Amino acid sequence: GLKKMAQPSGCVERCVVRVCYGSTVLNGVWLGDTVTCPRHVIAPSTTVLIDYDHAYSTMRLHNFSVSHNGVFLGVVGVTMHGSVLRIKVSQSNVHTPKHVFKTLKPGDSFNILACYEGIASGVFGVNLRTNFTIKGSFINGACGSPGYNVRNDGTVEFCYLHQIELGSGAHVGSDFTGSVYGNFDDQPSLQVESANLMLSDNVVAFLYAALLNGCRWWLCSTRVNVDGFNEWAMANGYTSVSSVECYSILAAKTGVSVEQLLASIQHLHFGGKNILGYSSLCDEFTLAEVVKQMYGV
Amino acid sequence: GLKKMAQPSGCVERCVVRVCYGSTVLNGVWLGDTVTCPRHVIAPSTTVLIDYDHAYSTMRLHNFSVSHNGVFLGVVGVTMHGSVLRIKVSQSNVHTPKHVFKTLKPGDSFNILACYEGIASGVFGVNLRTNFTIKGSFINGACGSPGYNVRNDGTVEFCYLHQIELGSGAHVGSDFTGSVYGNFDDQPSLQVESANLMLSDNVVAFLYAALLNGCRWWLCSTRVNVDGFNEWAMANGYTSVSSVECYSILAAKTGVSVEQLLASIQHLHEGFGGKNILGYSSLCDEFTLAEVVKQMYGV
Repeated sequence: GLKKMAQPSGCVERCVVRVCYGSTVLNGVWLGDTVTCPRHVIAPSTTVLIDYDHAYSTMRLHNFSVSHNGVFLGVVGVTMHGSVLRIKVSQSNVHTPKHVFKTLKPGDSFNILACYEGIASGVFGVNLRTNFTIKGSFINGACGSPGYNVRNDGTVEFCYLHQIELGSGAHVGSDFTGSVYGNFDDQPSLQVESANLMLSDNVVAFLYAALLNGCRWWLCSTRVNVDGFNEWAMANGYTSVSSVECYSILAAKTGVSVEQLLASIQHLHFGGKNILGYSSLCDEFTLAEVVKQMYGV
Repeated sequence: GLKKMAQPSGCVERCVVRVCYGSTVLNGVWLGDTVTCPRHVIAPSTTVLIDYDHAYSTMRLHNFSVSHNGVFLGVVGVTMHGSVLRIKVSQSNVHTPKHVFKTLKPGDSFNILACYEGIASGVFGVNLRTNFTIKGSFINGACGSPGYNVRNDGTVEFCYLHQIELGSGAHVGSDFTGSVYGNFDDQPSLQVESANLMLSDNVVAFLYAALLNGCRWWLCSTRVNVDGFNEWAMANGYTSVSSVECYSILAAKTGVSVEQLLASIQHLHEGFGGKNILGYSSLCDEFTLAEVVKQMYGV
């Protein structure tokens, strides 16, 4: 059984705040005595290109309002780091979880807490694509919604702050240092993202899941080695496969080598059959997710 | 755009507890000074039929252990109600949210917080299907994982407690009164759920979402009224359509009538061959009208 799930959101909900500057309102993340939010909150209302350095230079602290559940935090100072602001406030969040900041790589799964006016409304799992966008669900006001993972030891990894929706509908965010994933511009524009590749690592994980449920009509008897597959992958819109040793767990139970699944990917690249609900190959689930969702390991 | 989401889980996480009886461990929900959990926790280890009335009469309170995040709670009394136990503990949960209990009906969406040994590990949205089962992701230890909805005023509706997995993989739970959805037995058996029907109300919502995303290659100009569609649905694995006026927000915007979508379902009932609608290769009944409206417009 494979279902996209999110990790529980309680520890992150207690960090979401409402950040307002003049009339513009979005979400921020309150950790210790710092609130991080997208710098879009200080943009002027215009249709011309936004000059954020000038906006930052004309900033007044008294124009900020930062609140958590209707209680207002005193703003002490603000600095700009790439596409985000770090707002120092005069009160520390007593519910700050143990945490680190982590920069995602394409193929990484994480969780989104979708927020509006500082209040969480939904939580869902997503995967960072090779073009550094995600397929979320966001409407107006979701800017600043955080992305996170929770480690085994309880440590929250803060990895994403929602920034913008592209004309394609794909979603763009930054990490907490202010670097925009994919280096997209954090303001309205005509930018078009490059085409996504199929995440071969995730396809392999998904095929192991089907094997563990007796679904094996698609299993190729022959093998391709990694160097052969990676040549085919370049010419057919797939990423290179990372390693074979990681799948040794799943290679045990099945007991199927990665090279047999690489061969199956070439053949399946269903007429009109089906794999675990899907009619084409799925790159939504990582190796870790499959292992955690099937064995709790 | 359409993404299956869960509502935030924080207020429910603070109610999840670990319930142990002898060697058996599962999850419970702690509200006020009461813990509700599946009565499976007091079942003897055996392979023959469980007589829960006998298990209850021989139950002793000192065999229970109940904890929240490792802090153990004292057990004061226990009563049995259908397939759940109500365990009175000697302190109240100071983080009990405002809440009610509500029994789901087929077609209702809700949220599952999947828990193991009293600790939440995942959260996801689900629909109660017409055969009174859900398609979750549970492994060993998920018994007692709660289902919930959060009303607009912040009230939590507690509606589901995970009970058992059928041999087909289908998942079965009870409400907090102990009534098992679909009246399945709450112990290992050979029972099989009835055939799933496509939730027609959800398919209509999904087709409105497609139209709002500019996907209309499939749209029929023919019209089928509600009575005719419900007769067709009987013969073709679909539920009746409940009403048409609830969709008027989307009908005005698109601007396509529900009766045109009913005709479209009949036209698309077998595959799309081999086109897609919002990425799907067959009709999707995963999303409710409320979800489409809330995800598209925030309403």
